[PDB]
Amino acid sequence: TTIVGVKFNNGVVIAADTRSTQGPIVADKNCAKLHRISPKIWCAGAGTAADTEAVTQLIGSNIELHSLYTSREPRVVSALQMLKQHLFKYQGHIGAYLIVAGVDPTGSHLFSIHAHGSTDVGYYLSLGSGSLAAMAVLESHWKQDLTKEEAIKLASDAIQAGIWNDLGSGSNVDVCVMEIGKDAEYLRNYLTPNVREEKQKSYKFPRGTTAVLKESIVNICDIQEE
Amino acid sequence: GTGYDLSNSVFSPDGRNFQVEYAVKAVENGTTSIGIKCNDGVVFAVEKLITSKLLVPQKNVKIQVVDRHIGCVYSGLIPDGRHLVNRGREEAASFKKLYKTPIPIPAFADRLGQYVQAHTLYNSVRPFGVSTIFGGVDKNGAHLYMLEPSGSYWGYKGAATGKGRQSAKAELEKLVDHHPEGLSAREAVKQAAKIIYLAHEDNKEKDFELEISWCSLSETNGLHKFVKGDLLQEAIDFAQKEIN
Amino acid sequence: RYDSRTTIFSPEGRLYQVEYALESISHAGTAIGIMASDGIVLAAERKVTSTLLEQDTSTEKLYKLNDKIAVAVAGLTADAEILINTARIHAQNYLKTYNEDIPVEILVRRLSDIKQGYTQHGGLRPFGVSFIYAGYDDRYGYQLYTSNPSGNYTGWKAISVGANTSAAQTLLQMDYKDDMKVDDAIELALKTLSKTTDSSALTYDRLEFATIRKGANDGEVYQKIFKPQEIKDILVKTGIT
Amino acid sequence: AGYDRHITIFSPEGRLYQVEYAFKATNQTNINSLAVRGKDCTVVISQKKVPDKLLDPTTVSYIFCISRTIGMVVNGPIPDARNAALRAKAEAAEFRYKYGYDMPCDVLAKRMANLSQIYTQRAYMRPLGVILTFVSVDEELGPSIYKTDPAGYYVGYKATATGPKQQEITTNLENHFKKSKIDHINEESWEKVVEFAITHMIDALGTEFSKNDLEVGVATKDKFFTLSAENIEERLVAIAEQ
Amino acid sequence: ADVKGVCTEAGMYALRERRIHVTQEDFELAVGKVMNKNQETAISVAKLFK
Amino acid sequence: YSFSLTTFSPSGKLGQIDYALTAVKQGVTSLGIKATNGVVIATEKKSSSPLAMSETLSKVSLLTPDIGAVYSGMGPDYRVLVDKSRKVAHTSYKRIYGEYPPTKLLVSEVAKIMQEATQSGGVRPFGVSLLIAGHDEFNGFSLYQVDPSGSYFPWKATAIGKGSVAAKTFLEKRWNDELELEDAIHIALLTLKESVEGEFNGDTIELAIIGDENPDLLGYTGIPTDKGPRFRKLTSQEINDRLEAL
Amino acid sequence: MSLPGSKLEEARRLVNEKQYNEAEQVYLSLLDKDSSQSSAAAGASVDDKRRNEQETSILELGQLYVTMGAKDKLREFIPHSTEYMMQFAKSKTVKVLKTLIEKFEQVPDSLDDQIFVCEKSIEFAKREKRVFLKHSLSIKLATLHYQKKQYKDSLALINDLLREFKKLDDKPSLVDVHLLESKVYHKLRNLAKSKASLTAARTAANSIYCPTQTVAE
Repeated sequence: TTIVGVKFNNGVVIAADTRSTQGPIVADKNCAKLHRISPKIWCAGAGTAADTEAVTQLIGSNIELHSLYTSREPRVVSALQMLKQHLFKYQGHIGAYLIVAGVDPTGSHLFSIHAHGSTDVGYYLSLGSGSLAAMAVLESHWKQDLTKEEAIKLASDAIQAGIWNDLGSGSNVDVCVMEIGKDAEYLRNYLTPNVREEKQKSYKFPRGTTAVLKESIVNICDIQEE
Repeated sequence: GTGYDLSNSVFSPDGRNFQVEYAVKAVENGTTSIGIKCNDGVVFAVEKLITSKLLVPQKNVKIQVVDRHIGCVYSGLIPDGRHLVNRGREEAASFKKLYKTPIPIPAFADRLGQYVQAHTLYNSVRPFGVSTIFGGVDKNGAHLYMLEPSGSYWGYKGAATGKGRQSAKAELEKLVDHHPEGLSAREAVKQAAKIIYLAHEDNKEKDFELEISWCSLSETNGLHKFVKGDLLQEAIDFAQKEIN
Repeated sequence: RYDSRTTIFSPEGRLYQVEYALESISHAGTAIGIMASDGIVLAAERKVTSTLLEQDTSTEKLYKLNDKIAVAVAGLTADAEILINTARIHAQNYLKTYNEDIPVEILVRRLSDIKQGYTQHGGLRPFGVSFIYAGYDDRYGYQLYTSNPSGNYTGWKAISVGANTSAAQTLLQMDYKDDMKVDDAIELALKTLSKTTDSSALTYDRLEFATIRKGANDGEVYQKIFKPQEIKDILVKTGIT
Repeated sequence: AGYDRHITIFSPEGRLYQVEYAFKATNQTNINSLAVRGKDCTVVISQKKVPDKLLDPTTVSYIFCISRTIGMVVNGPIPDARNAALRAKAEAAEFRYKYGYDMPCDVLAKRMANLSQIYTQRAYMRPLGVILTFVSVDEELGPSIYKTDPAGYYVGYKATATGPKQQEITTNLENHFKKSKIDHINEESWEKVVEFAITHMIDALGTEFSKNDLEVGVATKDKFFTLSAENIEERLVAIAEQ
Repeated sequence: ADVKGVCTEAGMYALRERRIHVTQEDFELAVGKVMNKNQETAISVAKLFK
Repeated sequence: YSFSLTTFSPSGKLGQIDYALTAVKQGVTSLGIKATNGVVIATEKKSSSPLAMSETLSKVSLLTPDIGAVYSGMGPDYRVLVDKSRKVAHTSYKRIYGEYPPTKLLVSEVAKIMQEATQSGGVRPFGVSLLIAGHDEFNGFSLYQVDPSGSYFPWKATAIGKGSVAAKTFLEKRWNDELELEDAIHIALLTLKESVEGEFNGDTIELAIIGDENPDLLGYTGIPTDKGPRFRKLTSQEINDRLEAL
Repeated sequence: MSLPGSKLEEARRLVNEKQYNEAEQVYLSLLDKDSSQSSAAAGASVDDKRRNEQETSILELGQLYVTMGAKDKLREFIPHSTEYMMQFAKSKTVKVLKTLIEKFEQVPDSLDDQIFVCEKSIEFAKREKRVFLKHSLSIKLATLHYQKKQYKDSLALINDLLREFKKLDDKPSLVDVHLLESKVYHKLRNLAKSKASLTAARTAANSIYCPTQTVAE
């Protein structure tokens, strides 16, 4: 999979593809790679799909618990530190790679966090399988200071190069734009590089084209007195 | 009054914990312990009563040392004060391992006050009943505290406790008057003795033995040690001369 | 005097705390099981009510512990709550291990130990709950029991717990029939509940009802909790309303 | 008749007599505190009553530095004062490394308050007799004062006062805020907000103060320091001079 | 003992009213007061909670 | 008898339970009114000094976005127990069920924390009776009272605290089987003004609803498939609006 | 929303700066524009859901009445606002109709009208409406008979109401009834029962739930 983050002035964007591969076979063509930590923190998953999914959930409940407890807005900053701690404890026996970014009152932040518990800050990051293919697009085409417009265009371009050169990155691009003091905009299937090709015959046939031996009703509900 | 003792965590209506006040009363029956802080040191002197004239003299101390630089003397029950210093040696030692330096005197003050406070907070232990005067020398100079069995502490220029606190606080009160400057640790050795000698008229039934200790930055290399030999004899001559 | 903790006996070999725990029971409403070879009815009465107490959205004196054993509750509902969870958890533990829905006897015997256990060990309070256990197991057919808060059990053909235990018991045994009908068993429960309870009219909303039957379609076991409207209609038939 | 010889056993009015005798232990050192809000600071000025001359005054304090941006003023007794101060410090530390940011005035006061409730919940500890008032300028709330009580009740404030003569302090403050029609002091540097707290306290008590007889802690934006006796002294002739 | 006191309260409400006749509205208030008061000896609706 | 959690009485029951009930009655007055598309929950604030910030007291605390609460009883007990309630709700029923729990289920967990604080002698139960109102997609809008006796009851309209007894008949009289939320919000203020006068105003009465989904509070958009917070806290300015049209 | 807003502003500029004459025409448009909203033949002129508009319409039409200077015309309009009340067919009527009448009492409209308007509201308010709406009108009707100096007609109504609300007394509203009654009896010149009712109102104001106005009275 491919995941990027592009820091811009008025917020930060996190984009990631929808396809999920577990072996050489595609598990899902469409399934979310933007998991919700808190209403203003989002993150995308790479690596082993099970480890990323579990972690995000585990940390997510804690940051919603924290919001209520500190009686103030959820920090990105809280989240990373807590998450880092969590990751450390397994000693790298959990295979989660994430890009976490968000807006909080300290501002926009864009972090990378590894399975080991190595932690990084940049103004442009990526992780995953297709990270080397996107990284090339960011370093060249990015400059410091951007509008909303340029950031969204640059984010979808990187995943798009991702799909075309990376095997495990495929299908559509889902983009989430978190601007400072505004709603996250979850734009499902912003970009399609290649739409579906159809099959050339109808494969639906009559019954008795598949053999039956017995026909039964199995219970699923409680009978009355009738 | 009646009620709200028999427990050591039960508040009184007045707003107090009775049993904790009865602690201080035990400390009063204990023998006189004073500390005089000095400008480049501290001097601790203590009145060690003679049970009978079969006692071995200068072989029993209520002075104990903590780490290698912090003096402690307690008044109150003799073994309770011991028990509280042992805990203190382990705590000073953990600090010392952890940070690779000797304790600050403010550091020790915090730690000790938590261990006394812990036994006033729970229902299955009797609170301590000792005061313990302690101090020494650090980077930040000399410092002296006196920790009450209530778990209360402050710094002192000079501190006294025991049966002789009536005499001793008064002598120290003259000492600040005559010297607001500080008074050298040497001249305070000779002073330490006179203070005890007048505080021994509150325990006049028995005879006493005078033991002086000190810790001074420039005349003991920051280290605590017993004052003995010629220094100890001079202080005796000083106290004897002026009492008559 | 001996009205203290549980280790201590009275010199008459009475533990006062089991005796008082019995007496807890008759400060919560009447609860009746009547056994019949056609089925068991469990019927219960509300301890108190008001005109804006909601009691048509849920039961809270009839709990299913599993899919063949269910209980009526009389007594402190707080004490009840923990014991119902422990019973129900065990009911499914039996399911996991043997692939059979738990026998009525094993379940009563378990809970009798547990009640006993809170009296016998430690400083913990005894329980003041009477559960009428009504079950099916394919050993003994239809089964009724009730358990004391004391932590023992007896099987019955009719039993009443909760408030007004003596009278409610008397009217039940007076008109009881050995074979009975399921339909008559429901009627005898309203007839008794009327005279024992100090509510002026006996309303559908002061009643909870559940029936456990294998005669409402055989091959299968059907637990039928009556909804408010079914309760409301059957009062009409018996002409209380 | 049963019911302050136990922590947990209620009275027949539904009060806990023992817990309330802790609200009544805050008079045991007999000091008064005032903390008020300015417009870029939170000030706390409490008495320093050094009773004896055998004491060295510069170790006498009630204002504790809890953390980089957090102070706490204690009214009530010294033994419990120190227990309150270590726990709040210990928690300040825990919050920063666990959740990776500074600790606000709310977050600390709520946590201590919940902690007081736990200590009253069991019968295996007692309540403490100390009243805690936390002072800070918060990262997005600005000036904040949160009073944490011995039961574990907390409410925020524009101004609060504590101590034996607290009632006399309270009327003077009420009249000020009523007349001004703001929930703040509009003096725009902390050196005059401090002067304002001294000013109201002299009038309430009827007493002059001197260098040894006051303690002043100042929460400023993003930093905190407790003032020496000679800086307090500068403030005190600023009052006298108009 | 309740029911003789209901009649005492009603007759004292009826005095305020100043009529030979005692109306039934006085017997609505007398019940609502005797009844409310006995639910304060039971500490709310404690039968419900047990 | 009365006077341990351990001792049963001759007519039974623990006395500590009865005394904890007494505590509630010394409380403030909170009340809930179920409408057909909401539940309104209302209470007042007091603090003694007027120098107190009132927006710092917690008494209307969302446990989840789906489920709000109030209390009557001990103030300290509330904050601690709200804290605990939330914590349990994610462990047993948001890591498992995958969403914030049912109104019925969550009320049972709250009762279970109480119950543990009755079983263990020398440990008193919580000073509070809460009202917990919420919404779920199965049992609809719902309202409960959960007593410090560790039992909970469902209710149509109810009030608790000192002023309960005065409020309940107003509730009997003024409740009708079909109401809107807006007629419930006005009935709520009206009844609560019986509890106190001389101090009732839109900045000192705290009133909230668990009404209809609001995507305004969701804080992320472009996901139509989930709902937004049912909960809404009305500001001080809204409470003044409703008090003028009344 | 936008449109009714503009129409309202436009009439208002004419009233105070040019003449009232020109504002009448705009007032006619305000009535038609409201009429569509009320019966909802365009979704209230915002499609689908009535929305904001359902409220906006009745509010701006009671603003119109009050403006305005009493006219002979204005008389005729006001008891027909009760047809307009039922037109929406809503339960949020209760609150607005209480205010609405309150507006009309302030501007004097002579003997018949103030009483005539109130009796028409009460007919519609016991067709299917609340007990709450009904009682607020009853307090008002009682006040109207007093102001016209009808002491038999005032006193008889106060009695018909009150005796039923002694059986169901839970209202902070009966302090008001008690005070009216006392005034009634004072102006018939009997002090026996002027005294008796002032005591009553005072007993009713012991539990404290009274507006400023109520205590002043």
